Amino acid sequence: DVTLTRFVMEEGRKARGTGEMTQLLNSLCTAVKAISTAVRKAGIAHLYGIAGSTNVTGDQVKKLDVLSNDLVINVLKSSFATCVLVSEEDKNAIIVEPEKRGKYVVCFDPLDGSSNIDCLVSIGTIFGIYRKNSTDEPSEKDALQPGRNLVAAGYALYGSATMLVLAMVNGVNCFMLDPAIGEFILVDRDVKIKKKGSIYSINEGYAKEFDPAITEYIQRKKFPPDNSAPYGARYVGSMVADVHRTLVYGGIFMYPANKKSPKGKLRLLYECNPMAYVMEKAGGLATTGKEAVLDIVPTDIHQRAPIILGSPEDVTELLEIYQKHAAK
Amino acid sequence: DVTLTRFVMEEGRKARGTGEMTQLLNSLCTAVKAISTAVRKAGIAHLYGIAGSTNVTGDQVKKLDVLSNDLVINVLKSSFATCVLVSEEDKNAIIVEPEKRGKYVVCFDPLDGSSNIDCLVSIGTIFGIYRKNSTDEPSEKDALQPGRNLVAAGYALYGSATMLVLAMVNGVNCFMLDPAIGEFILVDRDVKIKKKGSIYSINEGYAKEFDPAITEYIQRKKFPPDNSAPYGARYVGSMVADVHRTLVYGGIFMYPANKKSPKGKLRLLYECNPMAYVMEKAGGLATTGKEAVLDIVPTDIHQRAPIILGSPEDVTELLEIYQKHAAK
Amino acid sequence: DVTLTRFVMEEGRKARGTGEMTQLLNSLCTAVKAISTAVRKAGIAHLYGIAGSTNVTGDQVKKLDVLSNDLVINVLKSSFATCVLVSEEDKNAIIVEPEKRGKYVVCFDPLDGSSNIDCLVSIGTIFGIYRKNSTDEPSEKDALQPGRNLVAAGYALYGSATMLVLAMVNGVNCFMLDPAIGEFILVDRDVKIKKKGSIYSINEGYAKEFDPAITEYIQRKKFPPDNSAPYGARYVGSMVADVHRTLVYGGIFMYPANKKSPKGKLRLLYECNPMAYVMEKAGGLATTGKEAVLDIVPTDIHQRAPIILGSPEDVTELLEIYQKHAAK
Amino acid sequence: DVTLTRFVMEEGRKARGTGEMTQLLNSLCTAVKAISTAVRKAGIAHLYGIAGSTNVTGDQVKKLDVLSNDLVINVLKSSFATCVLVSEEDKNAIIVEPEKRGKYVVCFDPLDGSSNIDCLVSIGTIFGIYRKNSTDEPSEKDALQPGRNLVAAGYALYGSATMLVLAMVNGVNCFMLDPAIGEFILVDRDVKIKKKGSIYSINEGYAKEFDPAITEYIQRKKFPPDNSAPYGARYVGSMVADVHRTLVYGGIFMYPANKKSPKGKLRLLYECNPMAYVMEKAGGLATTGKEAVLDIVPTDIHQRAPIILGSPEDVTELLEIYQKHAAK
Ligand SMILES: Nc1ncnc2c1ncn2[C@@H]1O[C@H](COP(=O)(O)O)[C@@H](O)[C@H]1O
Ligand SMILES: Nc1ncnc2c1ncn2[C@@H]1O[C@H](COP(=O)(O)O)[C@@H](O)[C@H]1O
Ligand SMILES: Nc1ncnc2c1ncn2[C@@H]1O[C@H](COP(=O)(O)O)[C@@H](O)[C@H]1O
Ligand SMILES: Nc1ncnc2c1ncn2[C@@H]1O[C@H](COP(=O)(O)O)[C@@H](O)[C@H]1O
Ligand SMILES: O=P(O)(O)OC[C@H]1O[C@](O)(CO)[C@@H](O)[C@@H]1O
Ligand SMILES: O=P(O)(O)OC[C@H]1O[C@](O)(CO)[C@@H](O)[C@@H]1O
Ligand SMILES: O=P(O)(O)OC[C@H]1O[C@](O)(CO)[C@@H](O)[C@@H]1O
Ligand SMILES: O=P(O)(O)OC[C@H]1O[C@](O)(CO)[C@@H](O)[C@@H]1O
Ligand SMILES: [Zn+2]
Ligand SMILES: [Zn+2]
Ligand SMILES: [Zn+2]
Ligand SMILES: [Zn+2]
Ligand SMILES: [Zn+2]
Ligand SMILES: [Zn+2]
Ligand SMILES: [Zn+2]
Ligand SMILES: [Zn+2]
Ligand SMILES: [Zn+2]
Ligand SMILES: [Zn+2]
Ligand SMILES: [Zn+2]
Ligand SMILES: [Zn+2]
Repeated sequence: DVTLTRFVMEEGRKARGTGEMTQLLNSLCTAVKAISTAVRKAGIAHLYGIAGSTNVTGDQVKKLDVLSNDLVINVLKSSFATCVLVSEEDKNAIIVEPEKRGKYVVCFDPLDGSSNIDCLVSIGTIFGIYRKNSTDEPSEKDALQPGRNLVAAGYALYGSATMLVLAMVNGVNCFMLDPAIGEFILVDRDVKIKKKGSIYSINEGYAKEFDPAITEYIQRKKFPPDNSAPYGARYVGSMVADVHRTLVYGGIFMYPANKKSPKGKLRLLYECNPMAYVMEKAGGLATTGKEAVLDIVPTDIHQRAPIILGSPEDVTELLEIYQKHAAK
Repeated sequence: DVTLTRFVMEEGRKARGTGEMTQLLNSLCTAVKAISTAVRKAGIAHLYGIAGSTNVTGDQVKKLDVLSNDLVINVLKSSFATCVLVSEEDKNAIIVEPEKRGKYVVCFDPLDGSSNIDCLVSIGTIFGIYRKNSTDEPSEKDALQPGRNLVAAGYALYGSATMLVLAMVNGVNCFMLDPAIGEFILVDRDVKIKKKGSIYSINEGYAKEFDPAITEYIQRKKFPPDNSAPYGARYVGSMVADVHRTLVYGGIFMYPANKKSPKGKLRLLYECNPMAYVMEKAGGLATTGKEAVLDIVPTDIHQRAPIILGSPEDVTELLEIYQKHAAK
Repeated sequence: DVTLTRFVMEEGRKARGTGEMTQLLNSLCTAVKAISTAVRKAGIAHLYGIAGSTNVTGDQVKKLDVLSNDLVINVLKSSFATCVLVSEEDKNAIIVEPEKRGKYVVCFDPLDGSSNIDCLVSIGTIFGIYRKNSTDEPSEKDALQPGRNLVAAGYALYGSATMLVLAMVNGVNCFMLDPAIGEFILVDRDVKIKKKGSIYSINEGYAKEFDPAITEYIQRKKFPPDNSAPYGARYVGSMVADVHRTLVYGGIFMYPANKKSPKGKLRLLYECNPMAYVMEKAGGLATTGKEAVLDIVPTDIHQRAPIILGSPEDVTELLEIYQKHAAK
Repeated sequence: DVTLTRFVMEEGRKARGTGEMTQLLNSLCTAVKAISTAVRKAGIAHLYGIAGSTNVTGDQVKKLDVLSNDLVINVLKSSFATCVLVSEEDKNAIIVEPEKRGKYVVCFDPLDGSSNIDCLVSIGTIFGIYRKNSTDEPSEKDALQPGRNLVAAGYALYGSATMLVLAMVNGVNCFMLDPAIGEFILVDRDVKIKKKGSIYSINEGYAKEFDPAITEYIQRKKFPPDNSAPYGARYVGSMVADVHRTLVYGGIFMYPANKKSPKGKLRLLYECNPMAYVMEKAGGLATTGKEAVLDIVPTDIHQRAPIILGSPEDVTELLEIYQKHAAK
């Protein structure tokens, strides 16, 4: 019975804000609804396929990537609440014109789960919001803040149903989109991740390339030393989907470094940080295996980072393995 | 520009049918649309959670399972085209009253992907249609036909978009649901699976319980003897989603036997057979590792069977491993 | 619980049809849903405004007129059930190519209520279906049959809700469109108009031009000789809306001849005949004031005719006035 | 490209408001969307019919009336921006609990056009917002302010498309609901009514009861003294629909007093005032024929008032007739 629109406004009136943060969130909600509608009928609109370009990270751009990116950018520019935007689909940070400038910096992944688009598997949108720290003219440097500085982070999941998960200092909340009235409804308040799960999520196709710690951990999940039942495996292939399941079911999600991705594949600014923030606000952990994801100070808007996140006891067990091998 | 309604009718007029098959298909389409709408807003309608009962196979029944099951059953009974119905949610076969009896037997899985319902991961509906073979009164025995006898089989996938995949003697076709007008639109005609893929799909959590063949194959996917790049791994956890990806991307999907499921987990009548039929009509293969899934003559409407399906070259490679170990 | 798709098919299986009539009806339903979706968001799609052309009758063509006309024509041509099409938006009858020819002739008004489009008042689509009578090549002459020869007639009403009213030899039935699942649901079966109503519908702006009979009748509705309460007046301005209200509430609808429209304004083939058929099948009457609308043999596909329709007692009272003045 | 959500917020940030007005408007938008969705499928949900009660004005309450009333009331109470609510469906004013109290007073007509519900003709929702004037505890007296004191007024029209018309000191704006994304989009900015129209809207069924002025005016519309073409007549029967057409097409709408309704039928607080405000902000006029509607100080929350509104030249002509007869 509580809509996201009311939630965000009521939360804004309590925080006594000028109103641009609230409007920033309202804009994202609108963009998310537009993206969801397009996604639920993409094939019919001939939105499946490549766009004909390659982004900095090296991924092949898809048509839905372009549409989603365009929607987010346009809605954020007219929110009059942003000054710098960093997108997975743009080589450089986008500087909003003075006229439409706000004090918020937004890092986003317009469409996450590229490889799953054509097979209709869950995909989504990820975002992280920062407050401008510098006093000088807005630049790409303003998006180079550690995740711990986020004011808000979350993601839209276009799965069997569309969910918008929003995390802020107060905690994590889940809102489901009701397609009939175009409103996100609060369905899970102050979400807390289970202390320990029974599912591990990772692409084992890179087994020959995993470091000794990941290798040992996976072996432990399949052949438990305490003779307990093995963990079940799940790997949707879309970070947003695997992470959301990790949040509501508990367990662990991993994307460590490998031969082709020496520093991990996932991007720090718009993939790792937003999810690390959601995880920590839900009582979970997010580490590269050597340091907290949210403490990393980025030097490249598109830098990558290995990431392990989920239930605290599971992530801690893996961390202990990394520590053990480091003292070896 | 071609709707499923037109497709099915035009296909029926060419086959010169009395019209009950066409109506049977029309009924399924309506049920699928109703299920999709409910699925896209399940959380809001409080449809997440257990129903309070356990089916024959031993699974814990969910609320969406009940809703979907009720929809399919009711729509099939009023289609005046069925005489015997076998559902994953019903202990025994359902015998349609004489008044509403038709000559078709339908085996279905109202909602596949139970464990993925609550985390919003893709789920779906699977069905297989047989023509009554006996001459005596319709009974559970009429659903105990080998998959090779299917007249039609397919599934609805409630993923980022809703897709209805239908297979018949003429081939496999994919129709996407356009939520705005409530019509499934043909988006992929006469689908053919790739001869060889680059993705393997299986729950490796059961590694300690896999037979030597599966174990050897997975090792080969991670450490290719020809030194080629390893296969990527994907396991959504919902048979319908993993199978659909296998169909459009190619590769292999596996659910072999393990300690808890000595004869595999997936059910022959409404999970394995429908997908095996779709796969073979698309030029793919479906085997237990020892025999063709579609050739198995069932003796229990709820019997399980191990299943390996997908691209012919991939499935064949695994089969060769099974043959090698059998002659060992 | 009964969908139009099931209704039409079940009705087709009982009539033992080749299937093209059923498919013809299925095609119209699809076109109606597409038109309804466009109508509910026309302003946003910039569909309000003129197209830049004038039809034979002299009306200024609108953009929605073009869209609706295009949808109906395209869906009817691919139904493989029509041979001649007459549209209010086309100067001449449309002859379907031999390849896609069927034996049905369809006269339709793609979008009725032109003057009400921009103010968001109810509009709709009207249609009448005939069976080809001639043996020679299909031509415009095949649409020149009296309304009494109709096999099916009806209209889609895009009002507060979208309704599809279908009339055939068996009677009149009303189906409401459920936007969520894109299915028309039977809500009013075997509709019968009240014997006498309490509402008269006519544009009194043409008062100076009305014939003595209409003038006397209206005076009687405002100043009842039996001292009963006067009839209420209602004139939406869209024939489909005024006629539908007349059907479900009873009463009378009138569009007599006037100075600018000596033979009435409404068109016989796709406005008057379809509604006259619906009215008579519902137990109502439809007259020009001098003869039954359905008995008129047209000589022009776009000829006009005065029309009075609705509850039998009300229409009869007006007819008696016409008879009285004719014997004067 | 401009959503109502953005419009209202951007308008609120410019007016430097605490945020409850913005939230009040956001709440109404949500209620309007919920009502629209229900309306577009009312028949299917069995929402047509009487509720079993009669309101103070004497109207027979319908089911949709109850649903709409419940939605508006509940959404307004949780907006934390209202203190007194006056509904056409409630005998007395509703006093919001201290906990959820705001400083705004809202008078509304949850569902206008009762007699048109069952025939699917356009219906809507009307509202007027006042700022609490008193300093003492909120009571019914706080809603007894003249229309000139309104801070905001408007209506939702559930016609061929759903439109939300909002009027405030800055002017009148029209937003169309896009059912796909559940957002109202600005389609008509700073609307201004034509100085003179060519349509008169009134129920002429009450002709025997009209005062001499109305009678003379109508005669003038049918038999123009300047020999110009007569005005066309339109009377949908739902105030919201007739008024909206008057706004966008120009012309005049009239509901004068008659035998059964000596002081007019329409209610001052939630029918006449909101529309009079919209009209005047659009450059139109609204009079009882003897005084400006917005200047009337109400003494009963459900009092009625005769109303004449629309294009200034048309309303003025009628006013001159009233003046002429008063000096007679
Ligand atoms: N809707 C909201 N929900 C939560 N926190 C908010 C909201 N609006 C403002 N805030 C907080 O107040 C600060 C200032 O808001 P603003 O003046 O809109 O930039 C933000 O950076 C947030 O920390
Ligand atoms: N719509 C259809 N699409 C494909 N095959 C059909 C269709 N309708 C009928 N058939 C074929 O014709 C047979 C007889 O149809 P029926 O008389 O409806 O039971 C079916 O068992 C199918 O093999
Ligand atoms: N779905 C249907 N509903 C009602 N009457 C039908 C239907 N299908 C066929 N008919 C009747 O049967 C005749 C022949 O149908 P067809 O062979 O499809 O042209 C039609 O002209 C109708 O009179
Ligand atoms: N969203 C808005 N649009 C227009 N005027 C507004 C808005 N919000 C506030 N106002 C104006 O500012 C006043 C105070 O707003 P509030 O503090 O929210 O009660 C209102 O009574 C309006 O006159
Ligand atoms: O195919 P891989 O290497 O497992 O990559 C999967 C990852 O790729 C991404 O699409 C990013 O490119 C993530 O959403 C997902 O976690
Ligand atoms: O958790 P597991 O053992 O991998 O089971 C997954 C399988 O379970 C099912 O939900 C059937 O119960 C399938 O849809 C899916 O393939
Ligand atoms: O404005 P008038 O002359 O009353 O015409 C109204 C008629 O015009 C039409 O739009 C046909 O042109 C009908 O739908 C409607 O009954
Ligand atoms: O049937 P009548 O007397 O013309 O009343 C119509 C009026 O009734 C109302 O429904 C109010 O009861 C208005 O919406 C409309 O203007
Ligand atoms: Zn990418
Ligand atoms: Zn991504
Ligand atoms: Zn991306
Ligand atoms: Zn199950
Ligand atoms: Zn299943
Ligand atoms: Zn199931
Ligand atoms: Zn026209
Ligand atoms: Zn027309
Ligand atoms: Zn027309
Ligand atoms: Zn009322
Ligand atoms: Zn009203
Ligand atoms: Zn009302």
